[PDB]
Amino acid sequence: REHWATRLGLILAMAGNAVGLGNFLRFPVQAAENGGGAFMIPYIIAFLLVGIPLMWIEWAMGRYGGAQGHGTTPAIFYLLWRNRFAKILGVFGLWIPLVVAIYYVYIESWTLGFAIKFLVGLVPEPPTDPDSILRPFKEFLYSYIGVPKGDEPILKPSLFAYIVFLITMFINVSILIRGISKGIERFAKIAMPTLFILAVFLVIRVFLLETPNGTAADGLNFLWTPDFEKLKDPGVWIAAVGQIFFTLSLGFGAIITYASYVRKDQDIVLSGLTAATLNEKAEVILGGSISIPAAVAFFGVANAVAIAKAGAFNLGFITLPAIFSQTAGGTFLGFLWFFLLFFAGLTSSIAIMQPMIAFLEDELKLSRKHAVLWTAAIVFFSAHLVMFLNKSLDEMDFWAGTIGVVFFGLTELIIFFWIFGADKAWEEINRGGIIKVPRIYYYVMRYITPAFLAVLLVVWAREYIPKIMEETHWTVWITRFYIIGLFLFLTFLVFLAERRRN
Ligand SMILES: C[N+](C)(C)CCOP(=O)(O)O
Ligand code: MET
Ligand code: NA
Ligand code: NA
Repeated sequence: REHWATRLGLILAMAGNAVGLGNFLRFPVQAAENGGGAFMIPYIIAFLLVGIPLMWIEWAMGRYGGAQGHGTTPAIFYLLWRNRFAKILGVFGLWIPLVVAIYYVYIESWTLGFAIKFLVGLVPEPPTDPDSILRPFKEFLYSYIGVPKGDEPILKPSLFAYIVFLITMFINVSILIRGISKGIERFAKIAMPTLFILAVFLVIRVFLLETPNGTAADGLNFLWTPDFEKLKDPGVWIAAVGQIFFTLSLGFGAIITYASYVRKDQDIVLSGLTAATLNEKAEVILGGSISIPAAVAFFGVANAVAIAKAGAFNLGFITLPAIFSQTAGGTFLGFLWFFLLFFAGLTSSIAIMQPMIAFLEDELKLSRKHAVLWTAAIVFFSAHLVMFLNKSLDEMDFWAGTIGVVFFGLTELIIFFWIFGADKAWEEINRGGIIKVPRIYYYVMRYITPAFLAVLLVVWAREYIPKIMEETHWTVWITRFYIIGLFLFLTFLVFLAERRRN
């Protein structure tokens, strides 16, 4: 089996996995919609009772399976529990990262295209009216991704966006095709430091933004000022948990696959804790100090929150660059922003394609080159659905990146810490650890976490089940049909692997 060359490289690779578009895009939006500081408490708790324990659990399962030559859940679930249904459940550790990869890499290509155009200096040019400043950039983004005027099921992506998507796929492939230590690690050791530098620079520059309508400091206060009136709102807790899952790459099967390349005897405790901590730092300190403080700086708090609620991409791809355009050297600043976004996205995308690649390599005994090329082919092909079909992206992000990751987290936790046994699991987690997990967490993993997640899933199901059946748009039914197809495909591949074993 292939392994990480150094501990540093491992740390930065896992951190690259975690730290991504979820930090600089999803987080600011989630925190803004949820009332700033009010969102932070549930966010921190969710980080302690969910993110950390699941992170460790996934590192442990990953290394455990990796020792036996298995980097994916279909096999690992079977090692931990002997059943066919364990494999069928394991299929999600493929389906999820694939589905997410499909749209995620596309958004990444967006950030790349914007990076290029902002570098070369082709951007809308604003003239004191907010709408006259934002409109040009809204039109810019819409032209880029081909957004329809009314609500029209069909998207018309510009040739440039398509070509940039191809390029992005090529970059992902060129990194992935060189393997774990040479391709992923070597890139992480660069991209990560570059990312931190750019993020710090942007944070400072933004902090320097002050106008008659507000300041960045106001945004920081808004984000860090506690509000206890929202603690009774379940939605805030649900959003916090979702954000924790997404940002830490939990339930994506990615952490597990990365961990399967850690040597059996190496410590996953301190490495895991370090990766998670790095992610949280990149999220709350960096991600939260850029977009929101700038939006609040120019348009004030109320308007910043309104913009945040307007959409996820509205803040990152429209508002922020429109704000930058009003400052000296704002175009270059925008460029730095989108470049940061790009590296952050790439480091994650490689991570989510790696599970499929690893299933092909381990189970179907394919060479790395072939596995990577086929994974790339599948992702690229399926991506046309997200590119040309309006609302498809949201649907995939929902079923995979939202519900699926939680369901899968609960599933893996239940299999590892219950069926496989709690004591054996604990011993497996602490084994070889440079430091040991606090005893209390044993009771957190076995009782608190699974109960919390189960409750969450119950609420979610209760709310969504009625809504699902009545939905007007055909694009979402097409997307559902297709991703179900992907699930059948993956299940079939698992079947073939199983047969090959015999
Ligand atoms: C999960 N199941 C009970 C339907 C099938 C189990 O089959 P097997 O893994 O015991 O052979
Ligand atoms: C594409 S890997 C899962 C999401 C990633 N952790 C992020 O926040 O961007
Ligand atoms: Na990343
Ligand atoms: Na993250």
